[PDB]
Amino acid sequence: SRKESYSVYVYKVLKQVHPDTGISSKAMGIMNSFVNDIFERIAGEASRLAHYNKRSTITSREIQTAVRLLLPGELAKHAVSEGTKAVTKYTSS
Amino acid sequence: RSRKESYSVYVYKVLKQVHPDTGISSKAMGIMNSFVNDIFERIAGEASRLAHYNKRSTITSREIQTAVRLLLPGELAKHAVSEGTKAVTKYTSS
Amino acid sequence: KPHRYRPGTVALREIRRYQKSTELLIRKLPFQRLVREIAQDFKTDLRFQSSAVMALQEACEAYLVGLFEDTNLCAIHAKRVTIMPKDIQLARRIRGE
Amino acid sequence: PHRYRPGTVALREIRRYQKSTELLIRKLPFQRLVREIAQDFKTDLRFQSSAVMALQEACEAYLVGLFEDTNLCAIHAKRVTIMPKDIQLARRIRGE
Amino acid sequence: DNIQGITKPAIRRLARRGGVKRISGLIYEETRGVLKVFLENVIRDAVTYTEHAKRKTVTAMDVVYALKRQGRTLYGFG
Amino acid sequence: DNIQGITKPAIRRLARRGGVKRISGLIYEETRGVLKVFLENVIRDAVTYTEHAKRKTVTAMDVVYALKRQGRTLYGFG
Amino acid sequence: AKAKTRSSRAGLQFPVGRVHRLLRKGNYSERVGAGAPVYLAAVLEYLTAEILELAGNAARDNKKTRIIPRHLQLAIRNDEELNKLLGRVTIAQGGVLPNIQAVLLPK
Amino acid sequence: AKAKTRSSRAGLQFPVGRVHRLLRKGNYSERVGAGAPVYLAAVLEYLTAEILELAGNAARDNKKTRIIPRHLQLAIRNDEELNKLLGRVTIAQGGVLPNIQAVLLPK
DNA sequence: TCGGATGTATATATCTGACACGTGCCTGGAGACTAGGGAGTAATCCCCTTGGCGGTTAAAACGCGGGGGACAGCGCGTACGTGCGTTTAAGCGGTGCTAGAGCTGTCTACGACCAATTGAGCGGCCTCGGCACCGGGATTCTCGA
DNA sequence: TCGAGAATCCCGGTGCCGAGGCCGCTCAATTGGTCGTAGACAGCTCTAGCACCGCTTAAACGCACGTACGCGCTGTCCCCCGCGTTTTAACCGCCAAGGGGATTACTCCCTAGTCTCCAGGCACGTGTCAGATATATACATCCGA
Repeated sequence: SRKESYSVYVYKVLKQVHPDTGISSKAMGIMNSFVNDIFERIAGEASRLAHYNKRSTITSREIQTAVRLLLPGELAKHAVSEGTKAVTKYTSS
Repeated sequence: RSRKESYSVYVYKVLKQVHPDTGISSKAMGIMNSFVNDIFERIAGEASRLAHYNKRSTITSREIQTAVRLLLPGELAKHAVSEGTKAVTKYTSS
Repeated sequence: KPHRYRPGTVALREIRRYQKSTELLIRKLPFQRLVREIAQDFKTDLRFQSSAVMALQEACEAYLVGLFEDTNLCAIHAKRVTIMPKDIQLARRIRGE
Repeated sequence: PHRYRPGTVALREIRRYQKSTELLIRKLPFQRLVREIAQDFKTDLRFQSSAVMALQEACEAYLVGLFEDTNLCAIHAKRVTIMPKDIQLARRIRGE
Repeated sequence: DNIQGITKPAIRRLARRGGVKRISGLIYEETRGVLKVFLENVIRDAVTYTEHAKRKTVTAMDVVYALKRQGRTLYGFG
Repeated sequence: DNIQGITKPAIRRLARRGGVKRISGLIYEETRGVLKVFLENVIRDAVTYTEHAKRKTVTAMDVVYALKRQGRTLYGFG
Repeated sequence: AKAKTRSSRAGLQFPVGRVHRLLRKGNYSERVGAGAPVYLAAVLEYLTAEILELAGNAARDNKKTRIIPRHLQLAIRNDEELNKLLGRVTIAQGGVLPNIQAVLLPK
Repeated sequence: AKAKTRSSRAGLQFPVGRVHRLLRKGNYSERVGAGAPVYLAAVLEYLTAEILELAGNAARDNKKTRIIPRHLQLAIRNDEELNKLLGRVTIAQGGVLPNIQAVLLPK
């Protein structure tokens, strides 16, 4: 029953931002559920944008528009900058 | 050069079926078309979510039946379920 | 001058007439100018379809009449007949906005 | 004759219960209520413990939000106590 | 007979958490009615979700789903 | 400026349609403020929608999408 | 041999072929069952027939033989169940139903 | 074969490959671009980092070195953008940010 | 009002079960190559959206008389807060049993793919009938005495 | 209650443009077949939910007492309403134009698909320490003496 979830990644990002703070099991479940919900929301918005623009693919532009629609102002700006940086550095390899 | 798609002929047919003589203006036509599209999108999305919920890949009669029972109020849901089951069994009888 | 209408009667006739009808209350040109002015600060010199402004104004009117309705209910709950800004801000707070 | 004036104990309870995060509604009566409500929907249904806990958590959060909104209505109507008309108007404005 | 099981002190505690000082005696019936209506809706959604899956146990996952479909999502359960 | 485009009589008519008898003085400033914030939100969503499609004209159907995203559907435009 | 349309096969009026194509090309799922479009078309037809019967009744009340958005809006709100189903939509040319509070009435 | 993970290629911590698999299997569109999972992983990582930094601060000033759901809800509600984003979200086992209206307070 | 007593924040011992980490394994992610259709790019048209001018008139703006309403102050009798003794049953810990969720194997009916086709449905035109608009006047309200 | 003044439903007549029907054309839904596989079904396991049984004590119940205040009443002052008069710019109609929305074609090249390989992540197991409890002490504070 190899259930899979964003378990080690949340812990890794926490240990990256905070060195010794730990996460309880309930907090782990809450964080995993939040990650799943936000991912599903962004993916649904991107899918709606792509299908309803007579397009057939989800690219970086679709998700950028979805994250500009969903997140509030400052969060949208920072998330867009982070995503652009990640995509550029990935393509540079 | 234009091939716009709409439910105009079908909603007009059902209107003439229920009410022998009643007109529908262009605004009401667009409104009914938008309502049909919205209800279809809602039910299809719910059925898609229900198909993803049991690692299944088929939208079947049960999926839309449960979606209708979900997104419709009591009497409306019961009547819609009865009508859908009747239509499905009539089709399969052919 | 005799036969001057008491306050409330003209208001009641106006409210009945505007509930009975379904015409356009917000003037078209001021609203279109307003929406152009408020959208020109998101993207330079972008254009608007006439049906786009019409749909935007329809949604505007529907939302505003719903708010008012709710704020009139709230003002009535406070043993008052006239709406006050406290009523709208509380109604917005309850509605989650 | 020591005795706390009315209101102070209420304030202490309000602060203590906002600071805490435990589950307020007693578990077993809520479980019995949920089972009765589900009994008329299906015969001899079964419930997971986590399902009942999730139901209780969601229901308590909804009640806390509703009571906060109705307290806002009460303090808006120039009083500090809440009566059913307050929660009725809160529900109506919320769009129940 | 059982809806009364959500008794007066529990309602008072929930209200205190909500942030209200004084409570009238006529609000308990109304809040019990609100509880019954909301739980009827959510439990009906969960029950039909289980009925679709040919199951007899209302799992927590379907309950939280049904809450999400209701428009009031919930975390901490998957 | 251009926020005075909607006027005192226009807001009075909107309120009368909404179902209120008497109207205060600051009520106009408050309703203009809430109208400005709501239209700003909707226009931002619609402008992003029309920006994604590499277009410089806002069609009504975008506006319909922007309204739908904010949980307020609109009928009669597509 | 023979071109019996599937909508007539199901005894309906709504296009089962069009809803089948929309379901398949709407990426709702990998595959769509045979009875799924029929069930969806039947549900849509029943809902449309109900709302149109109510709208036509409202129009006949207003001594008009043309259904207009006002009649549709009134028919939707006056019926409780369809009001609940469409409680978050704002119909164009709506004109919310007349409603005056008891306290506001003169006396 | 070099065996260089794509998550480390983009300098991220979230699994870009798992996100790509979820996007492909999840019925969103018939095909998914190469940069879409990278962008999604970056967005998820930034949001999780923000919420976890806020929750860690709320734990640190609470004299505890372990995040509990109460700290997560306090961090979510105290911030403005996160509260707007998670508006309808109910946090399990969390409480409510303490507040008392001015009127209810004693003189 | 200072002051007695109540509740709450703070230090210290302790002991526990959940969290952090190590380990084996396998399934899913990655490297590499193909090929095929999505779309980026390039022209092209004509739709309509922006812009401007004249009038003309409805509606906005301004100002005044004032009566109804918001709001403050005050009195009262009741409903609710607070506390204590009693009763209740919730929560604790085991314990047993099995209905039912989860997993595995199969084989078959069911839905995707594809060539041909034909008729259902859409674009465009035309016409007349339902509806918008104006004039008369009978009814339905409203206000003052 | 009994008068006049205004506001509105109702009716008749005329015009007008939008809905409904008709026509031709086409492209997409239907027939028919093939084939790969999704899941329906049967069988098995075994985690977990349910019922019972008893003990302990937190929590709910009931009641007495007081008092804070929700509500009713009244006075004041003010501030929107109704209405008359002035102003302005919305709207309708008409005229020009060109920005770019929508369309089609072509070629590049991005990604689905498959094969192969391997290591990142998961289930499981174990140490250990963060924090939950309990006792004692000192500060915040509340309500009277």
